[PDB]
Amino acid sequence: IARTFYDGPEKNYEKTMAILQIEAEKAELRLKELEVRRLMRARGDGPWYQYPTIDKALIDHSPKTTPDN
Amino acid sequence: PFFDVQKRLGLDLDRWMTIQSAEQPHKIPGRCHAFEKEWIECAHGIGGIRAEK
Amino acid sequence: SSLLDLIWLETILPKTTSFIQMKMSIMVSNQKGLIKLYFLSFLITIMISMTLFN
Amino acid sequence: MNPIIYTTLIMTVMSGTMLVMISSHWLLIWIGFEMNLLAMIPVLMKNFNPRATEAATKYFLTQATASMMLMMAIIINLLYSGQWTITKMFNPVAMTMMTMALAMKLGLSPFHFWVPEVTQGISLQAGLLLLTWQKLAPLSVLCQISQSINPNLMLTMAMLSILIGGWGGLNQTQLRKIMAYSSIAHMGWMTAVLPYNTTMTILNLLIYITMTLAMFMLLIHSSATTTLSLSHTWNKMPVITSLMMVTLLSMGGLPPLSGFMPKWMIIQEMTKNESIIMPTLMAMTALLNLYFYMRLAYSSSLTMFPSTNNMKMKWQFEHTKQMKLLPTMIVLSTLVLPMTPALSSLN
Amino acid sequence: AKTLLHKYSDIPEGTECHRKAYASTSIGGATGLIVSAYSIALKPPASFLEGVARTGRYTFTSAAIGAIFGLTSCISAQVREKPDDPLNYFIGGCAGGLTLGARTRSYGIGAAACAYMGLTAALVKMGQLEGWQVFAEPKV
Amino acid sequence: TMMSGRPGRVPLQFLPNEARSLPPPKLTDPRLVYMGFLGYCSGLIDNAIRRRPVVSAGLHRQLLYVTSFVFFGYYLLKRQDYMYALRDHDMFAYVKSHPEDFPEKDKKTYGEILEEFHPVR
Amino acid sequence: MLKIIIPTTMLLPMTWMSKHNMIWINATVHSLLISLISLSLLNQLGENSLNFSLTFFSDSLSAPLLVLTTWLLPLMLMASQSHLSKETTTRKKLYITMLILLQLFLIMTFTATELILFYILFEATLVPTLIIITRWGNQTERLNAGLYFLFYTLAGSLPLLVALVYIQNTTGSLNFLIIHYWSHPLSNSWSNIFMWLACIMAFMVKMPLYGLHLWLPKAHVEAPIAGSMVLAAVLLKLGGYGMMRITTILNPLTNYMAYPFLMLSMWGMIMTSSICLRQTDLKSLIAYSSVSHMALVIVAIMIQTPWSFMGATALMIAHGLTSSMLFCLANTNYERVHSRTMILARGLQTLLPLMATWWLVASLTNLALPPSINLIGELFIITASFSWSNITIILMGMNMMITALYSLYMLITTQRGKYTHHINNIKPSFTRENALMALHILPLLLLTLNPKMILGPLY
Amino acid sequence: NVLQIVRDHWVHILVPVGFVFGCYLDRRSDEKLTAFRNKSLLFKRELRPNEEVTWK
Amino acid sequence: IRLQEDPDPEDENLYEKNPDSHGYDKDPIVDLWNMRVVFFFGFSIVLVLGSTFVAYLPDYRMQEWARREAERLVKYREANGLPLMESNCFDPNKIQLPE
Ligand SMILES: CCCCCCCCCCCCCCCCCC(=O)OC[C@H](COP(=O)([O-])OCC(O)COP(=O)([O-])OC[C@@H](COC(=O)CCCCCCCCCCCCCCCCC)OC(=O)CCCCCCCCCCCCCCCCC)OC(=O)CCCCCCCCCCCCCCCCC
Ligand SMILES: CCCCCCCCCCCCCCCCC[C@@H](O)O[C@H](CO[C@H](O)CCCCCCCCCCCCCCC)COP(=O)(O)OCC[N+](C)(C)C
Repeated sequence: IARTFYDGPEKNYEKTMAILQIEAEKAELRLKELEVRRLMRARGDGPWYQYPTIDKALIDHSPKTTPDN
Repeated sequence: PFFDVQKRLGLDLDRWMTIQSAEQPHKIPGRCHAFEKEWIECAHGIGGIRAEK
Repeated sequence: SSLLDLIWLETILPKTTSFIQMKMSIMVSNQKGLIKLYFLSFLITIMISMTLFN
Repeated sequence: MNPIIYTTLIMTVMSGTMLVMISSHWLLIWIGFEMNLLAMIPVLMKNFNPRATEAATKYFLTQATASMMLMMAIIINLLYSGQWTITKMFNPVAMTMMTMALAMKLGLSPFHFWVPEVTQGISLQAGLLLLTWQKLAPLSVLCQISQSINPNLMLTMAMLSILIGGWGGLNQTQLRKIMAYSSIAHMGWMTAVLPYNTTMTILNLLIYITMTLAMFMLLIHSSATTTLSLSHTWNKMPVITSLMMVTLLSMGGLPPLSGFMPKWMIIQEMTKNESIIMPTLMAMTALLNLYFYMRLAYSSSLTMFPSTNNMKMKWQFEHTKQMKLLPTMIVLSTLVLPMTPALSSLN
Repeated sequence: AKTLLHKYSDIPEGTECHRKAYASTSIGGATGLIVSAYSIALKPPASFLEGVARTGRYTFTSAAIGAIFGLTSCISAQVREKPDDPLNYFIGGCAGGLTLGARTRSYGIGAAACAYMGLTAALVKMGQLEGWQVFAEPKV
Repeated sequence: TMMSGRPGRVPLQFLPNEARSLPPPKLTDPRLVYMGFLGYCSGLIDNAIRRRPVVSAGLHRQLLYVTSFVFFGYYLLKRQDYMYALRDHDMFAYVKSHPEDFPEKDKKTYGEILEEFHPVR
Repeated sequence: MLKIIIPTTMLLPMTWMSKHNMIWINATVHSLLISLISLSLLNQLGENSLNFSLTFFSDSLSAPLLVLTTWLLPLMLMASQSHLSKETTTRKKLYITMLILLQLFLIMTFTATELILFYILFEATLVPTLIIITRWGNQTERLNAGLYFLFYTLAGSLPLLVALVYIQNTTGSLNFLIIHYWSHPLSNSWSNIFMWLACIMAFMVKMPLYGLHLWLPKAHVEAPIAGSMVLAAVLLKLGGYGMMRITTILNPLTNYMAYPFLMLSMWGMIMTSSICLRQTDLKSLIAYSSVSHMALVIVAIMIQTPWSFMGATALMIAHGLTSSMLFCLANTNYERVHSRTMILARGLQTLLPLMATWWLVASLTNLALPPSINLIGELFIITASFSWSNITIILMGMNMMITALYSLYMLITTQRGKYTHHINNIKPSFTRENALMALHILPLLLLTLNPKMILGPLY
Repeated sequence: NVLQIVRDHWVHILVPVGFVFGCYLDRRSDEKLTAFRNKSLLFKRELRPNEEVTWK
Repeated sequence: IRLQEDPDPEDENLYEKNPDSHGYDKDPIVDLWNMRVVFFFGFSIVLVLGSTFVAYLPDYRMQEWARREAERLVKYREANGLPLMESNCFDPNKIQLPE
């Protein structure tokens, strides 16, 4: 029965090790992503939560009717 | 929500009217043209949060 | 069987909740469809939002 | 109404909504709202009768008041900032006015009565278009101006919408009023998630639109506008009743159907922001919506109501008009839970 | 409403029971006034006197519930010398529920209100102690 | 809005040029197979509603259903993968550029860590 | 796990593409084959679980439940083919499809490695069950029974969803292996109390706990025979499996929060046995006996010792088999006389001898008769409860006495005495019914022969 | 005739081929978790002269 | 009457048409083959083969392995005068208590 239907314990042992590594790395990444999202939303110094401001290319710098702008 | 067709196609449909420091007829200046220009040039490219801070 | 299972375990959790939901449903849905009434409601809501929310 | 006039009015409604969704100017957004309402009134009054006229009158009054408040908010914002671009609003008073105006346009409580009234008043096609598109536009404006939304006011109106939709749908027997209260509850859920994740707002909008389209098209196929009229559909075309049953189960948020995905994602997102009481209350309150969905399912597919004698002639005859994208809407509203991570594509 | 809640919270938990009762009465009266305004708007009275009577009834019911809640909770905490204990808020909530039942002349309403209001007030106290927030500020 | 307004974002672009550097989804992707299954279910429901033989009728129509679903699913999967890769890129960049906000911590063994013991009795 | 999952998703098209008269034969044959295939999961390790992939894993707790589900499907098919003779081909295929979907969801539930996927699947199990009950129930009360069942389960389970997403946000993962290895103590706080409450209350409603159990008589009495079989045998075991899984992260708060649930379980075990003593409906008697047994299982899980968990697992398996057999016997009686009243049909021993033998064996297994696995589980739970405290022995003895009393009361009422004179349509027992009883009873005795297969990971 | 038997009894291969496909997919899933194969401290060893991997 | 309703049909007996009925199907051949497949597969295949398979399942729980290891440890510890059961699971030298 063991020869025909089942494998050795090394396969299950090492597959379990690989699964544990993957899941632990995923948990670490999730926590780090939450921290990054919090910091980015609080500070606005990253690529996230960059709400639009007014483009400065719309400003007309040509001389006006009045000298003092 | 906001499909920026104007930015994508290079069209200008209301950006000419959005602000008072833009191109005005006969180069008539706004009341606060200098202040709006200064604020816009300060806040350009840094986002809303940093612009307000 | 009767006093606990068929009466009070039914009265506490499932029956009272269903009765409350039915009463609230009747209260919400019992409207005469009058624009004067619910526009007065709109005015009250606007005043409350303006004053009590800051 | 001439078919050319009807299609040009539909094109004008869509043009108003698209103008709202593409404009960067508050005046142009208001223009889009006005054009949408102007072309939408005759669509409501297409099949002329006193009920349709009254529904159109109530809709016009509500939308006109909302537009007046919206333009007042725009002007007040301009006064304190001199800005016409749609961004974070610079005045809290103007932001409150804009929030109330957009909530009134959407139908969020306590601005909801017109939704069941008009939906009952107008036909099935008009109700479908109304719900879907007229929720599509103001939600776009709110998503654009989300970062200045007052969380207290938005969440208050959202929770009120959820509760009121649940209770009203509990009481109603008319299918159009049931759909209207369902719309109120779903709008409540969406605006509840709005101040945190506009992506989740859009996801809930898409799933709600798919389910609503499927349900309305099934009702049009069966030509049933009441519970008892729908109770006769099992004796003519039993497939439509089964599809309606699974769609109703999905709309109630039962796993593993498509309706569970928006609730699940919204609860997760609100939990990420240290909100527990609000997600728990919202999850518990939806059981009212599930109850009246289940009551509707009992009458139509899970039981056999008595029928009549001319149903034999109805058997002899066959449905002519073909609904467009009905199978796609039925599949998308029940079997897209495994495809949840596409919300990143939606981002 | 925020000012009234701030006054009530600024009054210390186990002391100044008369001031606690007054603040809770004010909060209850404001709630009753709002409820009466919505009731008059949605279900119009048959006459001005009937409308005033309905407003007075609702406002007095709410104010009595608030006064009983505040008195019971503050006095219980004071005599037990255990501030920051949800049991005091539970007792106050059940007292308010019993007051509502007496006002509405219904033993069943009184019992259900005692249970639900006691649980709600205990949860409010637990939230105050633990930092729970209903309208949480956006983050993450 | 987290990734709306990201620098360098071209509006109305389903798939930018920088997405070409990511591995495209395989044609035997389980998600693509599920999209094809959704298309097949849509075809079966269409036959059922139109009262044709559900499994036999409209083979061309069912094939078009499956093909359209697979096509849109492939492009949707490409966009989803691009967005998740972009999220990871931004997160790693922020973590690297804010070391004082993300500091390394000394790793202690459980022989040094003291954990309270709670007997089950 | 795919070697078992895919054959069910292939049972579906086989059912829908088979001929009109061959659906039952094909479904039964291939369900038995799938059960035989799933028998290979019992070869478990002494150190850890069988981690097939990132999504599915099997343990000494999951394996017997999966084997029980796969074995239960063909018996449900036999009973359904008994009571659905005049149905149309499409509706027969729809009923078989509901059973197949339920089995698939149960398999994926028992093998799910994450708590959120487990939640999704164990909530997905509600839809086929609700459809089956409210569609193929015989009486009017099926609608109310379905409403009660659905709303009890969902009002229990929604706070569990909120707690699960909160735990994922706090700890980074809902994977069971990670949460077991990275578990930290739960401090005595209101927030932790309410998290514990959310999880435990969801699974208690699923159990059901005493005071949260009316939906169980409602649904079990009014569901069709296959629905009654699946509700008692497997669907009640989702709560116990979940409690044995979640309690990893709920310590040491389980020492202090378990008192009300232990008191409810013990006293309601006594009360439901007493209710069984005075039931005028046979299905209701079986349902309340199920409630008492699951209350004992709750006591075991709450006291939470290695001796209690083994007893809990053994009692769950034994109760599943015994309750399924009792429901089948009562359903045969109902199909005879078209009424569920216990005192309507009497003298059934002199009218149907071998069915009287099946009733006797089922009743002897229902009460803890040594060396049956029912008694093994009950005795392990009683010993663990004795170590917990020394008046639990008083409560357990009272419960055992009442259990024997009502079991033998049911046996004597239905089988002994003199037959009802005017009931003259009791045809001889069918080969199908006899085979159903034999397939219910023989595996229980073989499990008695080999008991370490159902004692769980704590063995 | 023979055609009718195949026309009717062709559904009896669906479950067996599903079992075969499930075994194949189980092998495919297992072959993606080979990152610690012959790397655990407990089962690490030197390969035999005529083998490439410890398990599959 | 309030409806045009069918009368409740009489109960159908399978033994009337087919005296040697197994209770599976109305059709005699289908019923016989249903009985045959149920009995063969269930009883023979599942019961007998699964029971012997479970009986001869390999000792993957390492019960006998643990017993042999225990025998070796007991022999070694009683030969050298060491305690049969060690006082601590881990090494106190490798454990570092707080001050
Ligand atoms: C196959 C498993 C599917 C599992 C779920 C997957 C997702 C859904 C499937 C997609 C949609 C399928 C079509 C739906 C309509 C079907 C209509 C019908 O009669 O169908 C019979 C039709 C044959 O009959 P026909 O001669 O064409 O026409 C007879 C009339 O239709 C006769 O019509 P009638 O006039 O007698 O109609 C009356 C009947 C009408 O009833 C129906 O039409 C029932 C079906 C429609 C209801 C909704 C279906 C699901 C839609 C999505 C919603 C979520 C689904 C998942 C839910 C999970 C939680 C429950 O109504 C009633 O009996 C009322 C009482 C029952 C109501 C309460 C129960 C409702 C249950 C709702 C949920 C059902 C879920 C499973 C559905 C499976 C359907 C086949 O057979 C099929 O459609 C079988 C399915 C397709 C098989 C393809 C096989 C291909 C070759 C083998 C491939 C092997 C694998 C490939 C790999 C390589 C291997 C080597
Ligand atoms: C140079 C010559 C070649 C040019 C090539 C063309 C370049 C692209 C052209 C795109 C089409 C032209 C414009 C037509 C409208 C554009 C629509 C789309 O392309 O835009 C994208 C939008 O893409 C869609 O959002 C993704 C559609 C995803 C559909 C599924 C949603 C996920 C549902 C979850 C469950 C899935 C179930 C399975 C579904 C079948 C991003 O545009 P963006 O300006 O940034 O949007 C702003 C609003 N935001 C920021 C809030 C988003």
